[PDB]
Amino acid sequence: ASMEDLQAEARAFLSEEMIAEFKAAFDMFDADGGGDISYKAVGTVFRMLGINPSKEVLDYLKEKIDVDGSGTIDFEEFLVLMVYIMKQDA
Repeated sequence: ASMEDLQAEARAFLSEEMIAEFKAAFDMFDADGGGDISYKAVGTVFRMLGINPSKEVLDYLKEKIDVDGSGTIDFEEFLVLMVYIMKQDA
């Protein structure tokens, strides 16, 4: 599904500790320093946390989030992306 479907469900698909875990990588990559990181930054969050996305997801996330984003990607979108991976991954 698209971000529109995944946005609310994402936080429910994962456990609270997963959300808290991912927040660590988001916090360091916060480019605006407020709730917003770079689009490629979230893609890198995967690597640093041992998550391996498909080659298409890397570019996918950037453009999909860019439509709703304002030059950056929100914490929600960053969280949603993880979930999108967890679905395709294994």
